[PDB]
Amino acid sequence: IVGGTASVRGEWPWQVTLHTTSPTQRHLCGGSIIGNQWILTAAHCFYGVESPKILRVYSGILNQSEIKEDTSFFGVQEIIIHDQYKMAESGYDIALLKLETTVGYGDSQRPICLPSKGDRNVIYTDCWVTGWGYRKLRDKIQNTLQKAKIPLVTNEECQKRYRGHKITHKMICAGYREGGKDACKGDSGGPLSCKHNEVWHLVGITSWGEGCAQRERPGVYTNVVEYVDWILEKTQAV
Ligand SMILES: COC(=O)Nc1ccc(-c2ccnc([C@H](Cc3ccccc3)NC(=O)[C@H]3CC[C@H](CN)CC3)c2)cc1
Repeated sequence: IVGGTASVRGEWPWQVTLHTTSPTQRHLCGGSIIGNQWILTAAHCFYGVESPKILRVYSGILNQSEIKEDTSFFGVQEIIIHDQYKMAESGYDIALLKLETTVGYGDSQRPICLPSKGDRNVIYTDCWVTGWGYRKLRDKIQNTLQKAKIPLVTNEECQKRYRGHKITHKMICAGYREGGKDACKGDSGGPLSCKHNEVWHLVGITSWGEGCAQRERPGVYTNVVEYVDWILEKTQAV
């Protein structure tokens, strides 16, 4: 996160750090708890990931230094990538991780509500992007979870900023015209959380952008409302 500040412990209790064990253990992507055995994240996180066996989901983490070999984590039973996904820039950048065990909800770890289909018309004015990603183009993964408040931008405005790309209605953009605050490397897969009627909703999944916090280059996110039926298809399968 560029231009953000340290989060307080328990502030984003749906935020997870997805680690890979191959070749060595390191933070791979962000993710969000959406159900007791479900993590919603970005499909691009799994490029070259051959098996869910190398993955570890850590919930209730503020600092990456809390993670040692004796730290508990959730194993991943299954990686579900949207079957229309080709690359982040073309959309369908959404994946579900089915966990091997059940997340016990509490003050440090709980789910974020998905957006309502009826709420596709609501104007979100209090949106935050969170993650352990870089604070500048060439940096390193941060120890403390960062947060930044970012305004949502219309798709017409986002399309003007991305000449040569196709910004679809299954994408949502967020950023300041002058830049300064944005997601950066290592934040991908994490949430874009918006507060509406005292309830936080998972509005976006951090996906892609041209650089980090550049003027007239907003962060591009998977527009979660457009995938509610796909999430329910996968999580409520009989
Ligand atoms: C010690 O562990 C350690 O260093 N981990 C670690 C370090 C660096 C990265 C990283 C590097 C470069 N790109 C990314 C991802 C894409 C990806 C995801 C997973 C694997 C490979 C690529 N893309 C982004 O985050 C975007 C989001 C939207 C933004 C909008 N302005 C622009 C940047 C991550 C990940 C983990």
